[PDB]
Amino acid sequence: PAFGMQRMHYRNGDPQTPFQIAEQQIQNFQVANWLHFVNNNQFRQVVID
Amino acid sequence: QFDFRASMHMLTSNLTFTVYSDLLAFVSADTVEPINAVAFDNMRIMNEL
Repeated sequence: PAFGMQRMHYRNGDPQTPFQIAEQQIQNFQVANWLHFVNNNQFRQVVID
Repeated sequence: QFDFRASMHMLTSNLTFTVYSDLLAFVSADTVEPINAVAFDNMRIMNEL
C-alpha cells in the first residue's frame, strides 16, 4: 500500500518467503536493502574456545 | 384335438444364476485429505494462505 502494488498472490508451499519475492518486485534502495539484509541474515557458525 | 406328442416341447433355460439389484454396495470409497485436493489442472484448490 505504500507503493500501490498488487496485494499478493501467495501460495502456501511457496519456497520463497514473501520478503524474497518482495526484494525483486519493488524499486526503492532503502526497503530493498533492508529486505536483502533480512533474507540473507543467518548465524555464523564458528569454533571458539 | 389334443395331440399329446405334438403338444409336447422342451424348454431351455440357464441353471442357477443369482440376481443383484443394488450395485454400488460392493464399492468402498474414501477421499484423500481435502486440503491436498486438486482440480482438473493438477493445481490445488484453496491454497491461498
